[PDB]
Amino acid sequence: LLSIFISTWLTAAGFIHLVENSGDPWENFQNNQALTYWECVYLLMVTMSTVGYGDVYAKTTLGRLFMVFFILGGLAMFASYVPEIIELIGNRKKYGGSYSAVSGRKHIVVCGHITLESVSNFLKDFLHKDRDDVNVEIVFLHNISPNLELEALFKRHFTQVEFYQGSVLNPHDLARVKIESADACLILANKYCADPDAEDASNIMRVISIKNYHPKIRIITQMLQYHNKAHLLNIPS
Amino acid sequence: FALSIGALVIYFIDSSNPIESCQNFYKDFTLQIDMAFNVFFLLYFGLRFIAANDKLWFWLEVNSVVDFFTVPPVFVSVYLNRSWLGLRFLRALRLIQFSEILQFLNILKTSNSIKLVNLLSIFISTWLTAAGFIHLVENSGDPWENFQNNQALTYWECVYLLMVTMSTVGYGDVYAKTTLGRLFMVFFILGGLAMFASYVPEIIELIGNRKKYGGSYSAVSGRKHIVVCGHITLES
Amino acid sequence: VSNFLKDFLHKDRDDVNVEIVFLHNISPNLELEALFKRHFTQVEFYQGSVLNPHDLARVKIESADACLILANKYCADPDAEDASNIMRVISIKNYHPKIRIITQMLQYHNKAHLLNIPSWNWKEGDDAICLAELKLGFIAQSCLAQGLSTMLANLFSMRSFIKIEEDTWQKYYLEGVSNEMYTEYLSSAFVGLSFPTVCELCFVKLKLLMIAIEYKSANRESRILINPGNHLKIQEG
Amino acid sequence: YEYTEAEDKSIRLGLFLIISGVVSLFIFGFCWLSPALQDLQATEANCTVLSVQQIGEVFECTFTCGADCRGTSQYPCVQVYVNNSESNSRALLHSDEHQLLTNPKCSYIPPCKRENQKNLESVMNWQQYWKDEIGSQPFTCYFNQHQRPDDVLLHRTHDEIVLLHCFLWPLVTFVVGVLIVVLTICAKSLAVKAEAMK
Amino acid sequence: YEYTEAEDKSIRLGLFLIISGVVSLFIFGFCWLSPALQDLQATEANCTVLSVQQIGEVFECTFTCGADCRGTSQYPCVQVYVNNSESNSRALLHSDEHQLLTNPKCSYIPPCKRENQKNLESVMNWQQYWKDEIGSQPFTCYFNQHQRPDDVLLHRTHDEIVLLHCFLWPLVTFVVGVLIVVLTICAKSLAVKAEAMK
Amino acid sequence: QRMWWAFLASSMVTFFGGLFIILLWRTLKYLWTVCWMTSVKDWAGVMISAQTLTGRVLVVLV
Ligand SMILES: CC(C)CCC[C@@H](C)[C@H]1CC[C@H]2[C@@H]3CC=C4C[C@@H](O)CC[C@]4(C)[C@H]3CC[C@]12C
Ligand SMILES: CC(C)CCC[C@@H](C)[C@H]1CC[C@H]2[C@@H]3CC=C4C[C@@H](O)CC[C@]4(C)[C@H]3CC[C@]12C
Ligand SMILES: *[C@@H]1O[C@H](CO)[C@@H](O)[C@H](O)[C@H]1NC(C)=O
Ligand SMILES: *[C@@H]1O[C@H](CO)[C@@H](O)[C@H](O)[C@H]1NC(C)=O
Ligand SMILES: *[C@@H]1O[C@H](CO)[C@@H](O)[C@H](O)[C@H]1NC(C)=O
Ligand SMILES: *[C@@H]1O[C@H](CO)[C@@H](O)[C@H](O)[C@H]1NC(C)=O
Repeated sequence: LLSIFISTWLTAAGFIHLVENSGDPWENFQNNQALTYWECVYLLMVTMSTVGYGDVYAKTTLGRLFMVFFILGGLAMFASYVPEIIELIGNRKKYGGSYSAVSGRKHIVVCGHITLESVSNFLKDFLHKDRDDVNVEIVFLHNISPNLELEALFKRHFTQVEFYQGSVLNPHDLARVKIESADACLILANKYCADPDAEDASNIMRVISIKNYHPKIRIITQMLQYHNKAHLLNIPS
Repeated sequence: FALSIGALVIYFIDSSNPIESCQNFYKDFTLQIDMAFNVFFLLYFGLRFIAANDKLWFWLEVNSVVDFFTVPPVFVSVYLNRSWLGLRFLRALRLIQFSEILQFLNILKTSNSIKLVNLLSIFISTWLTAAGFIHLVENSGDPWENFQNNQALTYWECVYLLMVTMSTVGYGDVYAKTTLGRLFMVFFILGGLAMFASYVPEIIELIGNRKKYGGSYSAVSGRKHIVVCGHITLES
Repeated sequence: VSNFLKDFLHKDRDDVNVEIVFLHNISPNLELEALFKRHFTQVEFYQGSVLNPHDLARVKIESADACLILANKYCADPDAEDASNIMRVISIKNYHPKIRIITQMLQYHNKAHLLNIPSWNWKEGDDAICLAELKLGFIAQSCLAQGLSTMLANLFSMRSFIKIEEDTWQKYYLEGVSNEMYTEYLSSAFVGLSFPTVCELCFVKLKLLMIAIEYKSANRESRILINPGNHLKIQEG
Repeated sequence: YEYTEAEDKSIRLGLFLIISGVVSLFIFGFCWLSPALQDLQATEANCTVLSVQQIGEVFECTFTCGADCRGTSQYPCVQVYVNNSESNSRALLHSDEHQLLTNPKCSYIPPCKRENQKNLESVMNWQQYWKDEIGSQPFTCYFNQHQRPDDVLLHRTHDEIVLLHCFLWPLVTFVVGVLIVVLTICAKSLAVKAEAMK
Repeated sequence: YEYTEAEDKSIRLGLFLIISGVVSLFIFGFCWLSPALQDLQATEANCTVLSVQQIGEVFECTFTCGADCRGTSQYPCVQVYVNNSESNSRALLHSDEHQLLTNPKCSYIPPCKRENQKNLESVMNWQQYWKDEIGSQPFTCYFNQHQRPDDVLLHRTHDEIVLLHCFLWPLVTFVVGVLIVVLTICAKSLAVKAEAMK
Repeated sequence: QRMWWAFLASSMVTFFGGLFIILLWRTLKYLWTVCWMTSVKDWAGVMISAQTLTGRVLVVLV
């Protein structure tokens, strides 16, 4: 894109330089405008950006004609060539990156099912004013992107709550949430699900992944069934 | 339509002249071909005036309104043997039928092409019509100034003025120096931003959809390529 | 839509001033938009149902020469679709009764409901095409004579004649593809003549292959008699 | 019963003239009348010629050939002081405001010609008309006691008819814009009520 | 049987010249011919020198050094009035319209030099050519009875060939644009029909 | 004298002269039908290809 832009710009500047050094031939080459090539380059950069100072402009009829054609051509390949290729270089995802390990701030990674309901109660008790001074920052890792109610609730706590998109079944995501340095990880299970055992096994899978990444960690988890609790005991760490 | 283009070229020739001049039979073979074109125009909106299922609806379609500010001044001009460069630029508004006549010659067979030539035709016709209007204003003066602040613009200088204006470039080398001219430039900047924000930009974006997985494979010699089909996903 | 458009807009159809207007609630997909943008002065789509009187007025059904109702061949319940098409017939015949309607019926048993509707008239040209009956019958009749389905399909379908010079099977095949079926009153010189004699005179002297006939005399309506004997003479009408 | 599109566009055209009949009246009220009534403020006096002299200062006029020539010759200046009747003071004559606003120091800008002698003789020919008729036959002369305390005009910039066409033709456009709307409604009401006389 | 992309781009190039052969003809019809035929309107007269004088008014020329110098010297003026044959009036001479449009009051703008004496001698050397040859040998001289009623040219702004190149080279571009399209179709038709001679 | 014209004349005669030669050679080859060119695309033809390194260095140098 930058090459076709610079090449088109210098080529058209050379063209209207060649026109303006000479004159209108029916005027017997008498209305010549002694422009430098780089004055002409300045003219086209002022023109294509629709700034148009008018200090430098084409004073020949053939020059005015080419400036009309090149304004139309510039608005052609700006509305048809770049603006669907500019917008291929504009997509950004707003939940990525990693966690800034601030010294003194013990951060908690919260994973598991995350929703306005489950997250709200935990945030309210953890961030309650009576909790007084606790340097713990809750970092939430969930594959699903937060809904607008979640975005409002996360934008009620700035230096206190960060969301990140990703699983805890991928080691890189655990590194991104800095699980190894994290004081503890809390796994929240959706209370309502089609099968209780399936969710319980998913939370046990998340426990196994985190304890396989970094074994010396506290994990507080939720279990929907009492019988599924034994699997955690079976895990060695 | 072709004789309408010819009448527009006659207007472009006559725009290199003063306000009026007295003739009898020839000065540049000026009115001699213009009378023939306008008699044919009179005959053309004659036989379709009787083709009106609604005599009022035909009267207010702007396809004889273009054919209607032109022909009676031509008849007055041949009755008085003098010319006038009045509302003859309105003949350029009949360029809106360019896609319709170009469809007849089997040149365009694509709805994108028909819509594109309709957009370019309404753009060029509006631009030349408004250029003729503010040309007519600036050749004369402000009448309360007793026609003394006339700006001797060529028609094509004025065309350059409107192309510099509508693209919001605005060099200021050429500009309207009359009060009525400034008023029409205000109205036409508002009208140009009206039909750029309301007429084209949902029709421009009908000619902007592209799919990013199509085409074919470039058979590079020496590169044996494998086609992989079946279920395709990040995992597999 | 594609098969119907291809047969209706086939080049061999020559000059027919019929414009196909399609009314469907669902907006056309990109393939439909391409197919509708392959025919400009010939095909128009409109969004709307035929169960709303205003939409029928918008498609100008009253002035329309005929309305063709197409049923999705593949559906979860055949009867439900058949009842929807019968509902569409009832709506159109309630708007404007003097109209021809050609419809598709997925089941043979559902065809009786159209007869129950009062406005529908078979003699008036209203016709219901039963996909299940016709397809199974073409397969059945072909169980008797292997290849009858191709012969019957090549009769009514407008198919492009292609000149083949080389001695292949396609050269002898295309000799009979361009034949079609035609309905025609017999001449007045065939009154009281036997059907084999009339077929002999049609095939010998003017090379026409007559198959069937009308036959009505004060009884039930004029049946289509495929190849009568010398027992039945040809009536004037 | 419905307004047909021939009827509806006539209503849309009829309202377009009622609006533009107001706007063209609204524009010309301060774009045409505001320069007009200031010119009509100066009253007719009946003043006498005080003195007609020259200065010797040249002033550069601009003649032309016709095909866009910018030839600039020069003309001498003549100050015609007159004695007013009403404001009874020593003040110049001016052919119009256009002669006044360009060169207030002169009384008469001649039409500029190529040769200086051609422009010279047009001065003294005009001067001879004012060196023979001095004091006798006091003429009508326009003076304003508000804007120009020492400048007297010989004419007006406009006519009596300048009040007419700024009020007439937008109101002509206004009435015709009403007559389109009224005759559309009345003919429709004769086409919707007299149809049901069955 | 299909147009290949080498064939197709030749068609796209061939149509691009057929269109631009019209447009370049269409541009020059009022951008080149409209100044041309006004210059060809003035006819050849055969006029005699009436009088050659000077004025004393200086006019400021502009010389240069070559490396963008804006030196402005001055030159005296010479009015050469001639007696026309056809319009038989007293009118100036002019070397061309470029001498006419810049200074109509003079007949001969000399090429401006640095010293005023250099520009002075170029006047009188030109003046000596017109103070010895007066009345005798009446010369061809261009005059227009429409635009300039009192200005006679010595030359034209253009040649006879100015009618040629405005009609020639767009039509040269037009025919070559046709010959690309015709020879593309004909060679393809020889490449699609003669292939099947098996 | 001002011989600026011969440059553009040379370039355009090189264009449409050389364009007509390609068309007429593709005319006469398909008109005569009505009534060591092998390795020459391999000496330099492979070299022109970007895949060749010498070819890539040639593209970078030009
Ligand atoms: C754009 C294309 C078609 C233009 C190229 C065509 C060339 C071959 C033609 C166009 C106009 C011609 C020029 C016309 C003016 C002068 C006349 C004289 O002083 C010598 C030759 C010269 C200089 C001609 C040389 C050839 C010429 C330049
Ligand atoms: C690469 C090929 C096509 C080159 C051919 C280009 C031709 C058109 C060019 C190149 C050399 C040129 C010549 C250069 C010098 C001669 C002698 C000079 O006193 C006048 C012009 C004249 C007579 C030129 C005529 C045009 C010309 C012959
Ligand atoms: C002449 O003089 C008087 C006083 O100045 C003035 O009012 C009037 O215009 C003139 N008299 C007549 C009778 O017109
Ligand atoms: C004439 O002379 C002076 C100078 O203007 C003035 O004051 C006086 O009033 C005038 N007298 C008459 C009678 O006009
Ligand atoms: C000289 O004079 C006559 C009359 O003006 C003119 O027509 C002609 O150009 C000249 N004569 C000749 C023989 O050229
Ligand atoms: C010469 O003298 C005068 C002045 O132009 C002119 O009227 C007359 O016609 C001329 N006579 C001749 C013979 O040219």
